[PDB]
Amino acid sequence: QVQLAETGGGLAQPGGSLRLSCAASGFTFSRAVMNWYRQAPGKERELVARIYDAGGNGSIADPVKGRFTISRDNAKNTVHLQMNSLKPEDTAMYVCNAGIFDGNYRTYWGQGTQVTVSS
Amino acid sequence: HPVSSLTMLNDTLHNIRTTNQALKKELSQKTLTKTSLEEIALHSSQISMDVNKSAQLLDILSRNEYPINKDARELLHSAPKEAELMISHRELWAKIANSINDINEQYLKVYEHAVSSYTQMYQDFSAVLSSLAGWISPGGNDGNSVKLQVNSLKKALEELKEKYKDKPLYPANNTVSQEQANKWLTELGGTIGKVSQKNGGYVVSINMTPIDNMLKSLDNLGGNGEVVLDNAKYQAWNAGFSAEDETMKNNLQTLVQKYSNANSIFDNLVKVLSSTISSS
Repeated sequence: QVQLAETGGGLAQPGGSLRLSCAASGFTFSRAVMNWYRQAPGKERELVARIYDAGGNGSIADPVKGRFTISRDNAKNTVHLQMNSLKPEDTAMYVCNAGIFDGNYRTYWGQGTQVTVSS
Repeated sequence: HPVSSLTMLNDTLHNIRTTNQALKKELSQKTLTKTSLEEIALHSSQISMDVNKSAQLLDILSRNEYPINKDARELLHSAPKEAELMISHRELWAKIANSINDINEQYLKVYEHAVSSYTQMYQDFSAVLSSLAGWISPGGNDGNSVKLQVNSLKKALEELKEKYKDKPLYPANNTVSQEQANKWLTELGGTIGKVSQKNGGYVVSINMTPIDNMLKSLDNLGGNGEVVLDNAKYQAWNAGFSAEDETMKNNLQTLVQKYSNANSIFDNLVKVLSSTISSS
């Protein structure tokens, strides 16, 4: 019963910060690459960040390099997305995703959390 | 000795505690007006703003692997259980950032929304109470009797239920598992909320039993649309009606206390974290 609960979006001022959370359950967390995606209204769903080894910095997509960072806590089966220096262009529906390698390749999405940046 | 990140963390944490004091005072009133929900929302927004900057600063200390000495690590054991706090400096700073951000989103703000939703319901119900006097007029044949516009009152109460049938106590957005909904049900109060299926998920809806009881009471008064009540039958009805109103007042008071007490647990964490920064 794979579940991906997201928490911590909402409104933010330009230049502010947010720390999204994705808590996972139902699979072996060590066999999963954890990702954050986002989809602005009318645009396509694009990758934001991606991490597997909790000891490193993962991978950050170009439109948020130097502003967003991602972290992972293997004890609690969570990943956090530290969103800094926010811009109105970052407004979108953010959703985390697990890529699970386990005989088959499966991937699951969460319900998503809205992020709106505006004065 | 000073480090810019630690300086700003100490100032930011201090501002959170200052906002916490103002919120405790606002929740220490006796009647939440619509200005009250505006004040709460202001303080909650300011808390979130400072919590989010604290997370950014703690995040810097994590990625730069700033040392947390053995003393600072002992103060952290004073953290409240709700924060869920030999591991590396990088990992501990990150768990502190997660802790303060998560206790705000998954705990403090859950009580906040439960208060805001129920408060709005009771305020809309109070709008019905304001119109009750105009639905009561003397009975034509006896000065000790009254005529009650049962259908007019019934109509308003049915629309009150419709207006909040889709505004749950928890969660503010999306849905949760049935198990998660039942956790917060037993926490908030089984007579204050009710678990409901939204669309494969679950929410903790506002328990509108008092309105339902009012409606069953109205129906038992007799038909026609209007009803004439002698003084006795009126006192009996109004007694039960006033009891339901006080039940809702008490339910609101229960959610405000839980919210207020959760803010104190949050305040305890900030207090502990600030002591930790002063020793780093």
